[PDB]
Amino acid sequence: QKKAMSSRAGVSQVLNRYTYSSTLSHLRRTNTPIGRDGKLAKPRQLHNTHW
Amino acid sequence: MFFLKDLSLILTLHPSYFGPQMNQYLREKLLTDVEGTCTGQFGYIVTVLDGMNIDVGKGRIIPGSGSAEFEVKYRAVVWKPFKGEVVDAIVSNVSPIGFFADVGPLNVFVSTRLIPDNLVYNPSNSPPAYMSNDELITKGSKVRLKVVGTRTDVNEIYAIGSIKEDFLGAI
Amino acid sequence: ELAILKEERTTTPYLTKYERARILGTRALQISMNAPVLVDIEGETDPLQIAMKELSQRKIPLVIRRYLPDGSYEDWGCDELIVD
Amino acid sequence: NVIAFDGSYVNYRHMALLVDVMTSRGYLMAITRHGINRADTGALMRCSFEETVEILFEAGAAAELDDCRGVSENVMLGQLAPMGTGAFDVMIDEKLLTSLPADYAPT
Amino acid sequence: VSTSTVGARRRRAKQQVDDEENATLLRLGPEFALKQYDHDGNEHDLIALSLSESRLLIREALKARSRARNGGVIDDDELAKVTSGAVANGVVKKTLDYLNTFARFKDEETCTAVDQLLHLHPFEIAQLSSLGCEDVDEAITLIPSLAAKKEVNLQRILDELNRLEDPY
Amino acid sequence: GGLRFGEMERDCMIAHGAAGFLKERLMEASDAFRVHVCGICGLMSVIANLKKNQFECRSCKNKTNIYQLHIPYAAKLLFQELMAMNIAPRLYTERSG
Amino acid sequence: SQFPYSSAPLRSVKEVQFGLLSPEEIRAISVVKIEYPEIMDESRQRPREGGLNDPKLGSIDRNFKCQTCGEGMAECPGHFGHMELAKPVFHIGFIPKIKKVCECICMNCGKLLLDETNPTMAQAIRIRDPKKRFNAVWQLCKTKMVCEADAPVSRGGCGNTQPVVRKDGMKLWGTWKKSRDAQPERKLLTPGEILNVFKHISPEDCFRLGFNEDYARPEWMIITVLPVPPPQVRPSIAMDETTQGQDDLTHKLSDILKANINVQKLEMDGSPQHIINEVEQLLQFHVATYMDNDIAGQPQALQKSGRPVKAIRARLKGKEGRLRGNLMGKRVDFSARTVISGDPNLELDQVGVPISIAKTLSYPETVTQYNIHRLTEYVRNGPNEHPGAKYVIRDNGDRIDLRYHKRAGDIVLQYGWKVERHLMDDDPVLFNRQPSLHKMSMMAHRVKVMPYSTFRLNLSVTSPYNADFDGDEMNLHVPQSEETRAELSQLCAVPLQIVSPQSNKPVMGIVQDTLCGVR
Amino acid sequence: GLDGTQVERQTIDTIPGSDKAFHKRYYVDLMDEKNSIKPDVIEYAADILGDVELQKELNSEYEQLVSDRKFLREIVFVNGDHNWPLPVNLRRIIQNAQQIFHLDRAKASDLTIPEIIHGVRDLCKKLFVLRGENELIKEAQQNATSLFQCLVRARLATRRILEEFRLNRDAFEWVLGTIEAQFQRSLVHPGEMVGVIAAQSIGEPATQMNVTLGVPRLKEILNVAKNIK
RNA sequence: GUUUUCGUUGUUUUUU
Ligand SMILES: [Mg+2]
Ligand SMILES: [Zn+2]
Ligand SMILES: [Zn+2]
Ligand SMILES: [Zn+2]
Repeated sequence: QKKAMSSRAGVSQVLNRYTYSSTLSHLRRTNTPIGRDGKLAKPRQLHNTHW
Repeated sequence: MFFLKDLSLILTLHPSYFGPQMNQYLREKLLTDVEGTCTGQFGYIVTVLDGMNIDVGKGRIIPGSGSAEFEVKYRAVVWKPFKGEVVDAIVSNVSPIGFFADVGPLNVFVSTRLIPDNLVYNPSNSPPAYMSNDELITKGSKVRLKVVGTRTDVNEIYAIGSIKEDFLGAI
Repeated sequence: ELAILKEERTTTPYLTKYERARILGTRALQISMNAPVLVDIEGETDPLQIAMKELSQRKIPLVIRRYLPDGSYEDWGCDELIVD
Repeated sequence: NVIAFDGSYVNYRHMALLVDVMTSRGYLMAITRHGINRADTGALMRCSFEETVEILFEAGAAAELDDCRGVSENVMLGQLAPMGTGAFDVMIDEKLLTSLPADYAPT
Repeated sequence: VSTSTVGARRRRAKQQVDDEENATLLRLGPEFALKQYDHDGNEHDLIALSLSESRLLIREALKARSRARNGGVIDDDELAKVTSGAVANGVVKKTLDYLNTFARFKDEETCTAVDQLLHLHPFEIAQLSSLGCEDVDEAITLIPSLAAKKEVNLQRILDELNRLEDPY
Repeated sequence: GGLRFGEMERDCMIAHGAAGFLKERLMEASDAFRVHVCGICGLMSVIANLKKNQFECRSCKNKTNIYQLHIPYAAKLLFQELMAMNIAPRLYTERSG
Repeated sequence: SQFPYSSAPLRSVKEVQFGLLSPEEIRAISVVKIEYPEIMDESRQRPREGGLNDPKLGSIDRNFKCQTCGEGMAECPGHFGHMELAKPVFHIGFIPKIKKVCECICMNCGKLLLDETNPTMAQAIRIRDPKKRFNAVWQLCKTKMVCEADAPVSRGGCGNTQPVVRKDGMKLWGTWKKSRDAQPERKLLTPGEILNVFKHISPEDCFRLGFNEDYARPEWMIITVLPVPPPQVRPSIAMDETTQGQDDLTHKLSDILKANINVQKLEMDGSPQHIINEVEQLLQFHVATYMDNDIAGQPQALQKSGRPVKAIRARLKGKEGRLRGNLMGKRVDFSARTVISGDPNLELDQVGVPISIAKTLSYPETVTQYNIHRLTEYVRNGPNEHPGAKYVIRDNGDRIDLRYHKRAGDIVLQYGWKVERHLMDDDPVLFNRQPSLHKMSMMAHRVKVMPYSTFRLNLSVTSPYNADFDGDEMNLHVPQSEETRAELSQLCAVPLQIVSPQSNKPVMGIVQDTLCGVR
Repeated sequence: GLDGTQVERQTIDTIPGSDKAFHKRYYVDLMDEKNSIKPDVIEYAADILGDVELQKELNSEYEQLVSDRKFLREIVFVNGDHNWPLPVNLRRIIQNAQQIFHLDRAKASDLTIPEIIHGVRDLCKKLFVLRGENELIKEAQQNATSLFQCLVRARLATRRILEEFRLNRDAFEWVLGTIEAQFQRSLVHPGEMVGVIAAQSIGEPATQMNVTLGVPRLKEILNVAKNIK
């Protein structure tokens, strides 16, 4: 908490039980924590390797 | 000294008060607001010369509850005392702290230290006044005094007299 | 230096839609403030229709101070500024 | 040509006004932050764009004066704008009020 | 409440002593300066009136207003009763009494004659006419503002004014 | 919650000639306070009391040349931080010319 | 109108004059001397008089009145104080300008390296703009190797060589090149020296250095006293419902003032040289954080929790700061936002308004001779249904909470009173969608009070909005004066936005079911 | 000085057309009946046949149209296009007159050519945009009304009047009055926020989307890149 | 007793 700056936010989040899948799929996310520092489409665009 | 001033006023008229003679209504409203009021910038408001021919300009409409501004402009004679005013006056009351001189809307106050040494109080003689060799300061008498005090007091500016210089007193 | 003479007025001899809205709102608000009525009323309980009827025959005691860019202005009586 | 690129149409006069304003001062004026801020009108606009503090430092250092003639001055002071309905001053007059019947006389 | 035709006069730093009114030093304040403009900016001088001329003007204005009110039809009190307000009535009666008790010239003819005669600063001549004097030494004792001009030209003025004085 | 009136809505209203409408949206539907400012210094530096009817500009000793202003409270905030940053934004009810 | 009576005439601001604030005028506005960092006088209400939360500076609650003006939040306009700095400091946005003014005049005689003698400087001073004339003054000062004691014929100059001025840390340092190069005596430019040289500056000099004598001063550019805001500006802000966390401004003011008192203590005590330096720099970056905690290259003042401390500079620049988020954008009343639905049987210039919206939203109709009957019907009808008054406004300003009023229907209307008539059918209302690109996205529709909680619209009017009924939220605004209703009806109506000025074409047409049908 | 709701695409008839076709559409021929006005449509063909005042009037109008042809085809509209947003829908006005006053059949004309010519010359002056008395005021008036006058001439020349739709007294007078009224209603309203109007009218198009066009070229324009990509 | 009293920082996810 002392080093509040330069800290990643969102790696842990409240589990959703709105629906059953709101948990299941919720338990199988992935994230790329690069940030909008430079917008780009490569972090957002689907790639053939994602097949 | 009587001074003629281009006295003016701003009127905020209630929206229901529109009509043909509206401007003339303004007149009386000005007449009921200009008089009976003093200010440091002008002084005692006493009269408005040519009050039947006052120009207000083309009246403007307030964008709102419906009121109207009126820049009522005119010419008036309003009296105002000045410091160093060495003018004959009539005394109104006599007090040990200093005799009162009702000179216009104000009342002249004479300080304890601005009374001549030959002026001594003799309350027994009627009316209460000041007597000396060829000197008689009574009601309705012409006594030359100098207004030396001028301070703005929003409602009336006071005048303080001085009888402590050469050729001052009763003519 | 302020008022452009009525003949010197070089701008439109017609009322403008902005002037339309201003005059209508002002007159209807006035009569809503129990100001004198310059027209007749049949069923126009809301003052806006009364102001509209006033504008129809242009019996409105207002005057438009159309400001010129240089700083001067043109004064146009309602009844002399043509309906538009 | 850019407007015609997609095939859509835009009125001539408005973007003509655009290009003339681009050129009415003899050179090319940009919509860049400093380019618009290089203007020397009431700071109340250029500062409100961005970097407000720097523009205020420049203006106070010059002790500038704002005439409250921009519409932004009107909106952030909450009064009638000098546009359209506010491009004039509609006034209660006297020449037409005289035509009223005498019963309408204010008391 | 009441505005004025004189504007501007914002917060400035170049200050001057001309802020306290003073008659003997010829001070009239920033409001009553040498170069003033009316509502329309017309060039005009400050109005100064002697007490007797002021009395005639106020009397004639009051009688004209009374006759206009009558619309077809001379005392100070009846004229003072023109306006509204008990305090207004009191102050107008008091100022009319001040005018009556301190009008060195009584009727229209002598006040008019001295009006053409007295008319170089208008205010100094106005206060010379207003301040009743008898001879030169009294005038110089009572007026410290006219000490030296290399041409007093005042003995004739006082002689004629005393010739126009009200006898009793 | 109230409807946050976006700036593009302001711009479209301006193009619509909605002066009074937008004004009351910013005057009656939004912040609106009246204050008493000086005519000499042209600041809000006036001890004000309506019931006492006293308005003294401690900055300029001004009492008679004091004017009432019915303007948005956000304008008051703006004037406040302008003062707080040692900047003097002298409001003037007149025209210097 | 609705405000309590005030003899002050109704006027608006016509001009705004900028510039700096003199310390003398700072006291001329300072309603009370502030020297105590400590705010709550005895931790038992009534905060410290003469402190940062001085009640004399203003009142903060409902019942209390500002001791200065005599009124509370109802009329309390906020009042300012002054805190005398123990030592003159720099203004965060003027250090470049400190370098500028130090590149133009003498370090001892305090006057311009030239005068209008040379044609370049004279023509530079003929420029009306202050900043431009002063920067040209710089541009011609750099054409001279030394602070000329004579013509490059003494100009009253000191003659010492102009130091090389550099923004060295928070303050500046001047490399004096005294009698090929002498010992470089770059030193802390103490603000006292700068005050001296500024006072040496003649009014003609400051004028030609681009300044106004009656207004913003290089002397004023040096801070000698700081302003203490009214408590209204940084009030007790609720950290938890009732428990108030002290305002960030209050925190920083306390820090600055405690540092200032430390500086005040630096003299009477034993101060072995560098202690004064450290305490003065401490106070200095505290003051800087008062203007700007975001000093570049510095770890910003930060809360013990870890978050950085804010400044006034932050809340004035950005995307939704003071100007952006409170002045050019701010919330309004008599406004509603709800779902949109299709109403094929509805007219184009009407929106199907829920009874909730048409009821909660209302227009103040003044009681007139023609609407007296219907307005009285509305008042007697009730505040919890339609049509009906929920507040009746007296012509003087008094209001009645009809719902809480046990005699709701017993309000006899006076000609001049105002009745908050509930929004009827055919009421013109501003109509707003986000985003709103074209001016045709603002359209004035007539309220049609009809059930369901959506906005019922025509199909054709949806196409210019380029919106659908997949859950879009739409905005309605109710006029509150006759001027506004007239303006809506004559300059913002649905029929008035049919034609796009863009492609000088209509914005609307027959679509969907109707188009397939007409085919 | 017109608002963006009162102009409409109008085709100036003079600008296109073979000079021979243009002649046999615009020029008259009284002496030779082969290309003359047919006597059926007019009550004054005998007066028309052999007259010179009418011939010289129609001539002056013809060279006026030729001058307009130069003005448009060489200066204003140069290469391929002759349809432009101009005010006052002349076409609908003409059709309205025809259907109000029953301009069908081949009845002879009680209205003479000088009436048309005087009316046109009057109305050319009656167009008011910039008011005032200074010479630059009327110069700007001419500048504003040049295209409209040229188009009206391209539509309302006496020859076309008679050979096609033979406007009668009432028809012609109401046509002139309606043209003047619509033109005077076609003026810009002072006070419009034309800057913001332009801003929206340009931005909204950009809110929908190898040569540099569209948003790229827009941005090169708006940032004022010193050289485009 | 007419009247009558809640807020923010930060965090995540969202909505045509
Ligand atoms: Mg949506
Ligand atoms: Zn002041
Ligand atoms: Zn207060
Ligand atoms: Zn020196």
